[PDB]
Amino acid sequence: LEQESGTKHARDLEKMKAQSQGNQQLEITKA
Amino acid sequence: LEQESGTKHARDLEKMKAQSQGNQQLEITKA
Repeated sequence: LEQESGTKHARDLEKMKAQSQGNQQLEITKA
Repeated sequence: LEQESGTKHARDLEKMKAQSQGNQQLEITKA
C-alpha cells in the first residue's frame, strides 16, 4: 500500500525536506 | 509496473530534484 499510493515516496520526500529546512536556522539567527 | 512504465525512475528523478531545489533557500533569503 505504501509503495502503490506513493506514500513511501512522500514519506521519503518530506524527510530531507526538513533536513533542507534545517539550514533555515543559520539565517534566522544571524540576519 | 513501476519499472516498466518508468515510474520508479520518475520516482527517483523527482526526488533529488527537490534536493537540488533545496539550495534555492540560501539565495532566496540572502538576495
